[PDB]
Amino acid sequence: FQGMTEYKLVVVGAGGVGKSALTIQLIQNHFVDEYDPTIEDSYRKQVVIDGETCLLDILDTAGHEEYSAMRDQYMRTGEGFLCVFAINNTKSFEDIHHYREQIKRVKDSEDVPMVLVGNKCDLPSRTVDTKQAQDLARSYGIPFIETSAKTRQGVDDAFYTLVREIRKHKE
Ligand SMILES: Nc1nc2c(ncn2[C@@H]2O[C@H](COP(=O)(O)OP(=O)(O)NP(=O)(O)O)[C@@H](O)[C@H]2O)c(=O)[nH]1
Ligand SMILES: [Mg+2]
Repeated sequence: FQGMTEYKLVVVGAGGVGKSALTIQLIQNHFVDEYDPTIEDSYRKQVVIDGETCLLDILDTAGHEEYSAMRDQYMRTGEGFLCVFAINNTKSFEDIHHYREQIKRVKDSEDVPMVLVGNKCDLPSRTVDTKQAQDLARSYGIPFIETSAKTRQGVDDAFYTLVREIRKHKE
């Protein structure tokens, strides 16, 4: 034993869905109201999950990005992925298929640890129903979690659930 177990997590999804707001809530317990588009940013946090001390390396990605050899190179470092859409943006939900295919391509595998995240659950303008998201997640064999980066609903659960999926795959 040389130190804690390390887990490399990557947050993906369409522009504006709340990838950065979810990550900053986890790290800083702060809600970011401004929309500052991301290119690529990295964060770290030590936490305890199921009685195991873990070091989380979190990579926050761009939601507006053409094909990039450089995008593939950082995505291939990930061990697990949060696939994020916004519950008031039907196009972001339809884009989940594209993110899943991109991940399978870069990892060259059919069985990659992933969690489906439906964010902005605090807003009144829901267009994607809970049952539709749950059916999509069941079709992939992965968990679904509803979140709000503003209220903090589900934020810790999303990241911890992804770590649990990585552990099941390793073992
Ligand atoms: N009401 C509410 N607003 C949110 C929520 N999560 C994010 N937002 C808002 O949505 C906007 C975009 O959030 P942001 O985290 O920057 O999205 P992103 O997915 O990182 N965008 P990009 O891909 O361009 O980096 C911000 O104005 C933010 O305050 C939420 O759960 N509820
Ligand atoms: Mg961002």
